[PDB]
Amino acid sequence: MGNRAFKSHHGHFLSAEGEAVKTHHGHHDHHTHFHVENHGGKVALKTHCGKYLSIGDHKQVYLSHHLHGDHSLFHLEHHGGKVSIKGHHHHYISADHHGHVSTKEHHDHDTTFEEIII
Repeated sequence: MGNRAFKSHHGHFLSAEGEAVKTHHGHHDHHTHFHVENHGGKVALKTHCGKYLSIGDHKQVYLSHHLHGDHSLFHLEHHGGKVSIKGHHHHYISADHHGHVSTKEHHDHDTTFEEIII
């Protein structure tokens, strides 16, 4: 159930910017948001009817199209007071503070965000 951004510590949340994706805090102008809607037995991310989260490997990230499966759409779920996002190869999607965004197999805080709305 979501319509905004994923926070990886009070330092910033995954969000949008012009024709690119980044992470930041609310301050200058409206922070362009993300829309999370359902797909099959999991959930997908979209915000322009033409872009879906996507990820390459090792530590590279990008955006693809609508799709049924996993990797492009995702399986994301709450976690006590936080949340976690997950694609194929049983990886979760990561944010290592200022280390930037990537993916990890583990599960704790390094790749678990909180959920901020509108």
